[PDB]
Amino acid sequence: LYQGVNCTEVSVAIHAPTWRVYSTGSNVFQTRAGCLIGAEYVNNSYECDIPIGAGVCASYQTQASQSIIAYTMSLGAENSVAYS
Amino acid sequence: NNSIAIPTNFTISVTTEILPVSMTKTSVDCTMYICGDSTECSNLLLQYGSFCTQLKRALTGIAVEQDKNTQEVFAQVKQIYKTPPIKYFGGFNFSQILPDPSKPSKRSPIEDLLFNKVTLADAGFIKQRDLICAQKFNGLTVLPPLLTDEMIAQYTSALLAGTITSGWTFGAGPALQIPFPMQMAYRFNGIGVTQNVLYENQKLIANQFNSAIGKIQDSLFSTPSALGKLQDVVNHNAQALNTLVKQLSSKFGAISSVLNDILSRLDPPEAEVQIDRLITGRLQSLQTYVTQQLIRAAEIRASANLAATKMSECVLGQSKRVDFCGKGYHLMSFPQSAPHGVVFLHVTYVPAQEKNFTTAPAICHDGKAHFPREGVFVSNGTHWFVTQRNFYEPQIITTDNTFVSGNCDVVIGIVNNTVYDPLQLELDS
Amino acid sequence: NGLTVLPPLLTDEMIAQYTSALLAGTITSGWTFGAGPALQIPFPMQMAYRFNGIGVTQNVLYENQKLIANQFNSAIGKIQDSLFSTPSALGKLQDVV
Amino acid sequence: NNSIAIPTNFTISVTTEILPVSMTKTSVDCTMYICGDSTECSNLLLQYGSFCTQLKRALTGIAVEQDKNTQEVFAQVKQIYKTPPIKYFGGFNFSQIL
Amino acid sequence: QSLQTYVTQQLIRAAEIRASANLAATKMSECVLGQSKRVDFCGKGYHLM
Repeated sequence: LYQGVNCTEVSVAIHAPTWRVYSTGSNVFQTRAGCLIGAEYVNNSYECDIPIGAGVCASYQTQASQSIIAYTMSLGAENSVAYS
Repeated sequence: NNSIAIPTNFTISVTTEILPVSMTKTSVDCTMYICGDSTECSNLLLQYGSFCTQLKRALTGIAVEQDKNTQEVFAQVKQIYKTPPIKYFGGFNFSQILPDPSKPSKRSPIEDLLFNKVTLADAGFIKQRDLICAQKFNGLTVLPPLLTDEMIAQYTSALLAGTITSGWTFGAGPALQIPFPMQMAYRFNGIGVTQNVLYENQKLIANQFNSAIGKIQDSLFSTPSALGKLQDVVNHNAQALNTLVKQLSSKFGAISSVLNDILSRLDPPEAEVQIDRLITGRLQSLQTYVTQQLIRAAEIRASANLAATKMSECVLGQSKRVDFCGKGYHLMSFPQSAPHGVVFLHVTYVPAQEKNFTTAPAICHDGKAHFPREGVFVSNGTHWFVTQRNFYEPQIITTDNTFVSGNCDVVIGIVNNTVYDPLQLELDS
Repeated sequence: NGLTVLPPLLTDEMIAQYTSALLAGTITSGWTFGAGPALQIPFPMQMAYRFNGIGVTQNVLYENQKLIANQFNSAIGKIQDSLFSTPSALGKLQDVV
Repeated sequence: NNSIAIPTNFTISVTTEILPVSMTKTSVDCTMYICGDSTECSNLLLQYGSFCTQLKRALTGIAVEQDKNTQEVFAQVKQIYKTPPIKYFGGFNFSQIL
Repeated sequence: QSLQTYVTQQLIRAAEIRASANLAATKMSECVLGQSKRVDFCGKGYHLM
């Protein structure tokens, strides 16, 4: 996570230039905490495993393609009480 | 020595408490602040040791705790309870505290006047003559909270919808359903008043409540200085991040405040002396910022542990501790979210309209002393009666509302009267 | 050298008129003054309820009222001694001055 | 498996608890303390910045709090209640506390 | 530095007197303006007044 950056400035500087020289290519994605490169965003929702910020968590989950997925957290299950 | 006053009506009061729960998560890049682009500074700092790896470890634990402070107040419900479709709860109106679907935030008519009334500059969003955003440089970054303001409001909706639908049963195990007019009759028996005082005055109790909840809007609102405990936080932190950036402009005893001028107006030896004058007074302004943040973070942790004890003993149960959940005898409490804090609305029962009477310790009826079984003996001038203690409801002294214990000689005040016996009178027909 | 102790806002004669109103509301009303209007109750009758809230019946205070009044009138008298005669009871309030 | 002990009398106990509520409220005049006041050190002190307005601000919150601490323990009651002129309360003697 | 070290030790000693003044206000509301069922909050024994 490059914290505090638009995902279109780590691309147009990775094409030198950025400090940390070591590079990486996988799946850029803009969160409200920064740019996550290396993790795919699902649309499902699960409990928090590794916090990242602003509602987003990450985890190593099979797909047995095992990779690091990113998702928005679930605050719990649903339940309506039969009030009459 | 023989006078008592007993309340003849009641009032329903809704009060409000604001407690701060979390502060701002901040980070700093020692070098970028002390040195900058200079590489001579960078290599003259390697000799003050890890006075910089121990400033990151400290500001990083102050931040990881700000997210535990919040998880311990609002995350306390197992599931996400939803309130029925048709909203009729006995004549009671919760429209200003329940979620508003119209609006796009799913906030309540009053968690909306609390948000648009707390100004700030905490910007974790990537969207950066302007705002405090101007501190965003020198190595100073504000980090975003892990629970968005709409997730803290979806936990406050599950607590206010498990208390209106299940009572206090959701915090002790599974949620069990109870008609609402009948959960408020078990909250009246916990403060000492019988259940027939509600059922027989239910439209007055509902009106006195509906009217008091609709005066909180005006109150908290118009009066423009109640959210002043959740506005100090916001301010106290800004003034601190501003005195840190405005101390990079001081010379601490040097040719000037610009490392470069010195490195372009003096020589290789006379710089490595004017530059330590700065590499010192800038490692002391960062150790002061961190010590004062570790002291304020310990006072928000104390407040966030009181707000978690009040959410469990006031909002998930009825409390018998005096003045923990409002002035009066507690009945119910409801949570509402604010920026960086929580607001508790406390419903209480206040005794009103008191009359004076004459009392007796016991009553003598046949060479035997009778004592009240759950109330107090009173006289309206001529006849004697047994009432309850917190509401005047008189009754005739019988052998079913009184217990016997001794001869009429050892109690100091015993009065003579008649303790009617049901049975006998009936064994007369 | 530029150092100055500032005075407190509530004089020690005002902090003792607040302690006198709290003791004259308990002896003459009960726990009724901290929840609403203050309502009068004969005192031997407020102690009877105290007993009913610790688990004992009222017949046990009215048929022992003179002994309970003596046991107490003696326990308060033997406080003067302890605290004072023990020069070190008020050590928390001193270790901060 | 078949025995209980039940009390046959009682004692009235009066204990005592002492708790600190406030400290001393102090202030300092940076310049008079450091620059001996009577000296032109007040000119080598300004090249140091807000290290003297940050301290006066901190010692003023320590001092406005010591007054809220006291108004929360004692200023609870609403009215100033007074005891009856005749002081017989069932046989109990509250003379050493009143 | 001598001033900065005094203001730091009064800010740490004042947070300890706010914890004792916050317990003394809880014990005036629960032990003096009511009867407590909390064991040993208000003395050893079952509390009366």
